[PDB]
Amino acid sequence: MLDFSKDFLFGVATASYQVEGAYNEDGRTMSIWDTFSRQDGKVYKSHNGDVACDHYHLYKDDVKMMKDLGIEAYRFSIAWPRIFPAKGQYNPKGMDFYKRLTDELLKNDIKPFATIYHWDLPQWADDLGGWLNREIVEWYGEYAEKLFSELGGYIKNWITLNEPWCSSFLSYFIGEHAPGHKDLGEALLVSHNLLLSHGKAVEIFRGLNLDDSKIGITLNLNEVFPASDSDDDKVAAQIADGFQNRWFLDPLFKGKYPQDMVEYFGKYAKVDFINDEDLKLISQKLDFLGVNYYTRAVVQKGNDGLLDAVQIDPGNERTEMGWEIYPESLYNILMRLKREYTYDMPLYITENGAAFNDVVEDDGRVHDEKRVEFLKQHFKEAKRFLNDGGNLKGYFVWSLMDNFEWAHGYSKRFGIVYVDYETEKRILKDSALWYKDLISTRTI
Ligand code: NA
Ligand code: NA
Ligand code: NA
Ligand code: NA
Ligand code: NA
Repeated sequence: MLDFSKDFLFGVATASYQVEGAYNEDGRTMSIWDTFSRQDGKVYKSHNGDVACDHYHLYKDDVKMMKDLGIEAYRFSIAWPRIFPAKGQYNPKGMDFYKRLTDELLKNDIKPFATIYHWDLPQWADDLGGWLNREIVEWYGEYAEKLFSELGGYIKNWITLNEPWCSSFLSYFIGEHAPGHKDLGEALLVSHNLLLSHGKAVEIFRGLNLDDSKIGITLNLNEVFPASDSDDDKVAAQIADGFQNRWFLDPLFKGKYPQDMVEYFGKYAKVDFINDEDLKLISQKLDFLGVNYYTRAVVQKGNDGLLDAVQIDPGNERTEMGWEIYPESLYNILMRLKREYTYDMPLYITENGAAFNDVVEDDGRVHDEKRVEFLKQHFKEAKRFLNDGGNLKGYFVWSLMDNFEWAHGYSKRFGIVYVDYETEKRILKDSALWYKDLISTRTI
């Protein structure tokens, strides 16, 4: 009688640096993204998150907005530089914000899902080597342990890392994200130190045995299609699939890095960080997997260089990111996890959404019908996965509101709520009205 059960969680998501603002208030010190956005050329028009959506000051209005929409769960991240603005120096005023935020959520019947690390590493940590320094495993563990102990009465659903592929390869190999290095060997070691840190938090979390509390991790995943049936393109797709998906899924859920990728990367950089002890910590059992899904890739063999597959344009509709709108890969990825990695474990879609060219018209509305149809198509695939026996527990739309889209600055708008940054006014888009109806009727 219901496409989505009463226990299914309809959510929305944000991240701390993308929405909070108040970047220098109540003891917060700089993160790598404050520093990165101030480096010439790194972020669109030198945008930064000094103010962003001012959610730090406006959080009560934003929670009321979610309650009036009927939101059942809210995924947010916690800013490490607010909690430990210097090494080993705990900041109670930083903790106090997340206590008043989650108190407000709970009092309006919204379930909090807290991301421990969503890319805003403290600058003091990077100055000591950051994710390249194995001692970060201990610093991250101390940070996570403090959150568990202070917020365990408020938060019962924890996500250790958001998209470690971005924090490693996009940040240290491609160089688009903070701190912006371009060195394959560094990206590979960072990938390992991130997973090891995830492992340490899981170890601490299990040792606390918190009542009715769950921990997971969030991965951005895609589906890779070969451009043709040639053997050349088949190998190209295999490498691209290992690069985005299996390099993280395999150590987490099989206790082993994918061997074809270890041998491939080893022709170009050192892979000697791999050892049995570390992979045991990395592959500790989780309560759920969070999936960030946006698009697929169609790839053709390049000129045998390092990760040089040619991106094929198959000629279908795309978002303002240039990302193909291909909702069937949401179902395909969820099913692949069910059959190859996670089996019967609970899954959440922790991000799905789209950037379009939103404008407020003379009637004061944002008629974002392309976003309405995008979300409708993807929620129909979630419904199909559920009807085929998949263990999907909830779905968080990226994002609650327009926000700071990293190297794109404010130029890409992902919200179901429009933000006029000059006034910080919130305007419900037509997609938010559609989502409100979906939550109320649980019908699609
Ligand atoms: Na911010
Ligand atoms: Na800037
Ligand atoms: Na697991
Ligand atoms: Na769970
Ligand atoms: Na499709």
